[PDB]
Amino acid sequence: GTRYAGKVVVVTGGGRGIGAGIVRAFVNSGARVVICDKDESGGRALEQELPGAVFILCDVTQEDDVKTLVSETIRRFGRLDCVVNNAGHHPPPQRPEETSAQGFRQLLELNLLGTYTLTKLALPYLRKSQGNVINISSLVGAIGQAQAVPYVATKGAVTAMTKALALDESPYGVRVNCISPGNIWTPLWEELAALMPDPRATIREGMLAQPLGRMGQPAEVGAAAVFLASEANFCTGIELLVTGGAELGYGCKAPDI
Amino acid sequence: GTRYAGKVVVVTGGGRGIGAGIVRAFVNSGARVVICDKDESGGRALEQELPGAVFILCDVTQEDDVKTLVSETIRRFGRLDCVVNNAGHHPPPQRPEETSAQGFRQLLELNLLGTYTLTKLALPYLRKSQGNVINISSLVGAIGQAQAVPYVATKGAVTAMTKALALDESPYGVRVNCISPGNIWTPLWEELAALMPDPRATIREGMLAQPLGRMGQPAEVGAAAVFLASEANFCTGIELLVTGGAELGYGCKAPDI
Amino acid sequence: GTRYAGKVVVVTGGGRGIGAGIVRAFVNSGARVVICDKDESGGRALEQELPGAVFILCDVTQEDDVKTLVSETIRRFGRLDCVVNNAGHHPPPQRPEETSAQGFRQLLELNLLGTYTLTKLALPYLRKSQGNVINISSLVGAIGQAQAVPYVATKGAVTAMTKALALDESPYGVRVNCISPGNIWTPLWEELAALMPDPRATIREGMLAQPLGRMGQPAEVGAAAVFLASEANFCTGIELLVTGGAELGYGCKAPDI
Amino acid sequence: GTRYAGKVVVVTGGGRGIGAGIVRAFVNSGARVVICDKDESGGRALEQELPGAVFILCDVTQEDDVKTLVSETIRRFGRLDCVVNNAGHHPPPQRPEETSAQGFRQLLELNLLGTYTLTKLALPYLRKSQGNVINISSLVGAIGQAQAVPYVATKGAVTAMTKALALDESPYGVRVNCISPGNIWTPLWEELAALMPDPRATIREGMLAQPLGRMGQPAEVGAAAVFLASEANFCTGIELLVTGGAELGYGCKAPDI
Ligand SMILES: NC(=O)c1ccc[n+]([C@@H]2O[C@H](COP(=O)([O-])OP(=O)(O)OC[C@H]3O[C@@H](n4cnc5c(N)ncnc54)[C@H](O)[C@@H]3O)[C@@H](O)[C@H]2O)c1
Ligand SMILES: NC(=O)c1ccc[n+]([C@@H]2O[C@H](COP(=O)([O-])OP(=O)(O)OC[C@H]3O[C@@H](n4cnc5c(N)ncnc54)[C@H](O)[C@@H]3O)[C@@H](O)[C@H]2O)c1
Ligand SMILES: NC(=O)c1ccc[n+]([C@@H]2O[C@H](COP(=O)([O-])OP(=O)(O)OC[C@H]3O[C@@H](n4cnc5c(N)ncnc54)[C@H](O)[C@@H]3O)[C@@H](O)[C@H]2O)c1
Ligand SMILES: NC(=O)c1ccc[n+]([C@@H]2O[C@H](COP(=O)([O-])OP(=O)(O)OC[C@H]3O[C@@H](n4cnc5c(N)ncnc54)[C@H](O)[C@@H]3O)[C@@H](O)[C@H]2O)c1
Ligand SMILES: N#Cc1ccc2ccc(C(=O)c3ccc(F)c(O)c3)nc2c1
Ligand SMILES: N#Cc1ccc2ccc(C(=O)c3ccc(F)c(O)c3)nc2c1
Ligand SMILES: N#Cc1ccc2ccc(C(=O)c3ccc(F)c(O)c3)nc2c1
Ligand SMILES: N#Cc1ccc2ccc(C(=O)c3ccc(F)c(O)c3)nc2c1
Ligand SMILES: OC[C@H]1O[C@@H](O)[C@H](O)[C@@H](O)[C@@H]1O
Ligand SMILES: OC[C@H]1O[C@@H](O)[C@H](O)[C@@H](O)[C@@H]1O
Ligand SMILES: OC[C@H]1O[C@@H](O)[C@H](O)[C@@H](O)[C@@H]1O
Ligand SMILES: OC[C@H]1O[C@@H](O)[C@H](O)[C@@H](O)[C@@H]1O
Ligand code: NA
Ligand code: NA
Ligand code: NA
Ligand code: NA
Repeated sequence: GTRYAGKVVVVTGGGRGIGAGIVRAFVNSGARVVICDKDESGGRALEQELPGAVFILCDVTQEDDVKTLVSETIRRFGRLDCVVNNAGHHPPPQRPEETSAQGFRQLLELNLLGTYTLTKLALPYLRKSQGNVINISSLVGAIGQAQAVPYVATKGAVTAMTKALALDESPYGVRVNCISPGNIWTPLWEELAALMPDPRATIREGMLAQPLGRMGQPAEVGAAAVFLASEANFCTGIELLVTGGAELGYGCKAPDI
Repeated sequence: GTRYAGKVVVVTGGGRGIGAGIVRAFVNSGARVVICDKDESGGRALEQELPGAVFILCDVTQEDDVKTLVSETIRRFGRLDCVVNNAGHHPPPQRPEETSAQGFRQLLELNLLGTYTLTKLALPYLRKSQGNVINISSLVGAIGQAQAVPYVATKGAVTAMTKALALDESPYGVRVNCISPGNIWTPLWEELAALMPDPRATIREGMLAQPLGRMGQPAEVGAAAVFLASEANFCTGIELLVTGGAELGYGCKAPDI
Repeated sequence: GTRYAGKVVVVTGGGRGIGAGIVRAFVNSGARVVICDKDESGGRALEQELPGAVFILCDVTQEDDVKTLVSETIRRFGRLDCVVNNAGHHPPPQRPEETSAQGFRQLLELNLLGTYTLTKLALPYLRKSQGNVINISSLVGAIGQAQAVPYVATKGAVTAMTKALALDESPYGVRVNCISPGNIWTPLWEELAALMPDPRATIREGMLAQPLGRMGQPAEVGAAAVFLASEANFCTGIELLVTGGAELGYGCKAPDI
Repeated sequence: GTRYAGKVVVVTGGGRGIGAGIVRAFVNSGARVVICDKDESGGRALEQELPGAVFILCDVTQEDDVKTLVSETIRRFGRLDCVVNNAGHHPPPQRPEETSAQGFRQLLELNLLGTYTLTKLALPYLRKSQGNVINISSLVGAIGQAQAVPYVATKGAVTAMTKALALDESPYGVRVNCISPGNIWTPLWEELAALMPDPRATIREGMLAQPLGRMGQPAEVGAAAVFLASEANFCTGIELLVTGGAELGYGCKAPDI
């Protein structure tokens, strides 16, 4: 309850799923948390539920929303120590020829540029606090995924951008790290599975993609984020995998001709 | 002179630098090459110089330019076997707070979406020929670079997109690979060094970043591309490093406090 | 003080350096710790200093020493939850032609087989407790190091072995992870620097190999180990980098000929 | 037929499987090849079959066999340009508790120390010729494999050792690279499958582990080796994957509890 006491954290997309788990983990560590989300429903309830968390409506694709997010965080709490860029989206499965440049641009706006924009506006305050940035990327940025060319590209960009910024901000004492989750059971996962011909089979396949035989939880991503913020002072530019071992070994991906 | 005989290759940004080296390597392997560039000067001269190479003016950020590139390749040569997405740019060094979202969007248009667009328009023909895609990414997509947040992000995206598309196109027999060059001596490298306070010192530093003690040549990237196209039939989704060992070992990147 | 309460941890090479930092981190988390070392001096003093830590003399290259370590841990504390395979050595810098097969075999005995042996003897008890294995590998297993062929090979083996065992033990609920430290200021680092022509310059170079501009501390490796043991329940087979960013960007490792 | 003309290559374990494919690829490139194997049957026939290849009986675990291999290569051909350390073995599947330290030591002797020993004895001649080293590692050194702790550890060591030696030999102009094959259809693969309850199902699973839906061929590893030797002059310390994409995407490796 004291690992991150006295600290102020902003979590984007904090109203449900992984983001809500991260919010909860930081509140439990003693921090004050600003929940950012484009939708009011989940985050407003989370603000009522958690002493030490407040909700600010903010679409991270809208630069003036993000400017107000940062200025309101400072006005209300007087410092900023950690930014968790969690807001993002995975479209339904799309064959490459079914994608469009414009859809790709829109997904880049959320998954990549929204992270870039908040980080930029927050860095002056993070320098004052020797704070840190945590980006929520994805395992599939590293290893690929089927029927997800735009999504995979955005997460490859987030992971690489994390390393670049880590280099640039290291002289100023600001660490920049990312978490690459694998299959985490969230409302996004449940929504995507419901789109498939056999949602139960899709979910079972999702569980069995991990050697641990289950999907991960938001709380587990949250514990990884609290570690990076509060106890990883010699870590910068790392990609912390929270995947249950999905990247390990051979599996079903499809004699020598 | 016969490793890729009878094959048709498109090389974007083929008018100078790495792209020209790739053009030359494919012509020497027996292929017919379409040189795509937004600038006429280098590519037009290369077309006169090399029997088996022709030049098509095409800005890969303009979808109708790229549509015409593909349709003219098929009209003139009757097949398409390999697309080398080499066109790209590295801006001058920029501190993160000196970057802009709009500049980031523009660099994404060239380095990422231009590759995406040509690949998309070319894939129907590559499926017919069991052809392949070669994307020119960068080592710094994997390991980061200082004062280059947007550039690094675009190349992280290219490398990840390569793996995603490799997965999607594997059922159709189309391989998708990338090359990640390190410091290659090109007109871009020379132009960027000339911007620095001490260009000669910047170049010397660039050479010494490699254990091999020199920068690479376009011809060396070209040989890697010809290998991927012509002789790497069990390789898909790989990142072939052409870096002189820059990613190896400890160096100068800046007792326990 | 309660994150790992009620748990029993064995730390090999726990008498000084990183191992002692790991011991301290686990005691501070509420665990009981068995300090294993081949030398009595540091570990015996640590046992007197820390309530909740005890010292067992044990050379991890001697299978009967390790058998007794495990049986005495169970006899004295009634369970085993985590094994931290930290014992290891870095020889003085050695040109490849100055190495020998026999010296390589001896270093494999310590850095690789000692880890293998304790893990094997401990796994039956870790299965009962749904415990976990933490191996201390090295960044240079991943990226290489100059004048250290045998050492680098042993750490490449530890990192790979971690992933293999993670796969094998995942059905039994036992997680297997590693930490790859970079330059950590320890008595080993101080001893090796003292061998060099200019020890102060060697140390300064060591600090500047990290973007953060300093070396790491044992306490920082220790916090990473406590995270892996106590809060990383969806992590198995990962390599957690504790390197200060040394693997990021271009540096000094040595125009195109 | 001229890419590696006038060059002399040693291939260990060259009598069958991948090694024989590598032998054939180098002969077809114009090189003279010394086939090293501990068994006479395959390599002696290959020597009769291929003008430009000769067979030398040599067990790479026996240092005096390897000394004679190098001295006989120089005596008979007057130079040495490339060493391909292909000899190695994969034991039958073994649960971790079914392995032994002594079995692990023996596998290290072949898969790791045999490579080390030939490389050491060959490096003085490779320096004279600005030659290169190609080690045959494995994809599972990078990503792990089930029921293969010792094997995986040996290949993690080979890949890491490749990078270390690349660093050490770069000042002398000697490049050191590795190839990490995935599932390649060889007599070893056929022998291991025959041990399983349902060999045909094991083989079908092996094919489907690759997005390309087949296993690789020795000839494909061979083409990768010829590229590294003859045309990859700016590549050192790389791991060239010849895996058919097995490392890409999610598969079958085994809702959030
Ligand atoms: N669930 C997984 O398996 C998984 C795996 C890897 C990575 N991820 C990443 O984790 C993050 C969270 O994923 P999730 O599964 O919890 O998703 P989710 O859809 O359950 O929750 C995402 C939250 O972000 C909010 N959000 C979306 N667009 C926003 C915007 N423009 N501005 C502000 N908030 C916005 C949503 O309203 C929602 O509350 C994303 O970056 C996703 O790419 C998820
Ligand atoms: N030079 C290096 O050290 C280096 C290192 C890693 C990666 N790369 C990558 O290699 C590729 C080539 O780099 P280079 O150094 O040869 O650069 P360069 O600037 O010397 O040549 C690039 C060529 O692409 C053309 N081009 C630019 N924008 C274009 C567009 N919109 N449409 C069509 N053609 C366009 C240019 O006119 C030029 O002919 C780029 O993707 C770059 O990111 C270069
Ligand atoms: N210090 C660094 O920069 C660094 C970097 C990366 C990895 N590592 C790894 O971290 C680990 C600890 O390194 P360190 O710097 O603290 O070293 P250290 O030499 O300071 O401490 C090592 C401890 O292990 C003990 N030990 C050695 N051989 C043993 C054996 N046979 N049985 C039992 N105990 C034995 C020693 O007595 C000593 O107490 C090693 O695995 C090392 O390879 C260290
Ligand atoms: N087949 C695969 O799927 C695969 C995958 C990844 C890596 N590999 C690696 O490729 C290499 C070749 O594998 P393969 O499948 O062709 O095996 P193989 O068993 O078919 O052929 C290996 C050859 O090496 C020889 N050899 C074995 N021990 C030797 C020794 N002590 N001295 C000299 N020669 C010796 C054998 O006699 C045989 O001719 C090995 O290093 C293996 O680990 C194979
Ligand atoms: N085809 C398909 C499919 C079906 C259901 C899914 C459910 C969830 C996800 C998803 O959002 C996801 C899954 C894994 C990731 F690493 C990641 O970043 C995102 N992907 C799915 C992909
Ligand atoms: N600061 C700086 C700086 C100075 C000169 C440079 C000259 C060239 C490059 C460059 O374009 C480059 C360098 C290395 C790369 F891997 C890459 O993709 C691009 N980067 C430079 C970066
Ligand atoms: N040459 C050299 C040199 C000089 C001093 C050193 C001091 C410490 C170390 C060392 O033990 C080390 C350094 C970094 C590592 F990642 C690692 O696993 C071990 N390596 C050194 C290497
Ligand atoms: N269980 C099991 C199993 C069954 C049949 C196999 C047949 C071949 C191999 C094998 O030798 C191998 C397979 C893949 C590799 F990357 C590698 O280095 C080696 N592994 C197998 C593993
Ligand atoms: O909808 C799937 C899951 O989403 C998670 O974010 C919630 O914490 C769970 O209660 C829910 O089961
Ligand atoms: O301008 C730097 C270099 O660019 C390369 O692309 C050209 O092939 C070289 O002739 C030139 O030295
Ligand atoms: O000897 C170098 C360092 O070793 C560390 O393990 C100790 O905790 C420090 O007190 C000491 O400065
Ligand atoms: O035994 C499996 C395969 O081994 C390969 O090395 C041979 O070239 C093939 O002819 C054979 O089918
Ligand atoms: Na509240
Ligand atoms: Na022409
Ligand atoms: Na005590
Ligand atoms: Na012959």
